[PDB]
Amino acid sequence: MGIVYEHTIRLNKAVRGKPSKKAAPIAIRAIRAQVEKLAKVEDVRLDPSVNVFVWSRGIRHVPRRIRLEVRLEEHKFAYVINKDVENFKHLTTEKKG
RNA sequence: UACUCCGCGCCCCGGAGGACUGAGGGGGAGACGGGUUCCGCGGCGCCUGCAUCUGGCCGCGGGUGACUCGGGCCUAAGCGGC
Ligand SMILES: [Mg+2]
Ligand SMILES: [Mg+2]
Ligand SMILES: [Mg+2]
Ligand SMILES: [Mg+2]
Ligand SMILES: [Mg+2]
Ligand SMILES: [Mg+2]
Ligand code: NA
Repeated sequence: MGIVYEHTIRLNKAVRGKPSKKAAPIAIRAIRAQVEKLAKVEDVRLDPSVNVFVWSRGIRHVPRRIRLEVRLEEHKFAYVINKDVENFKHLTTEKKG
């Protein structure tokens, strides 16, 4: 039926309080949990594009913000895609389909 | 110093990303010692102080070619015989 979400996650907020030597894997787990909360599902599959974006600065200094693209797919699962944006000014959740 | 995503599973394999050993090497080869640990196929009963679909583990088959490389010859420090 084509239900697609658009959302941004603050990655620097999700690694507050954790050692910097494990920033990127912690960010991956935070992305998965937040997506499960947003899509009301339990099976989240991340595209390697978001993985590349998350690791683009090494293991310590993750990018500050990321804009995601969630498309829902009695066996429902969410597929997440990275969307590249020029700026995050005045960007909020959009619900399409 | 260290893993992550997807196929597929933190540990096997593949692709993509991120790192490390840093030419007195966690590289490439020999002497001594070990003695089949080497290779292919199959497997997880034991072991692989977590797991295992992995393995120097278990089963079945294979594998080392010299006129020119080394030993066999010479003699050293020595040893033996007379
Ligand atoms: Mg270095
Ligand atoms: Mg050799
Ligand atoms: Mg072998
Ligand atoms: Mg054996
Ligand atoms: Mg010769
Ligand atoms: Mg000869
Ligand atoms: Na690689």
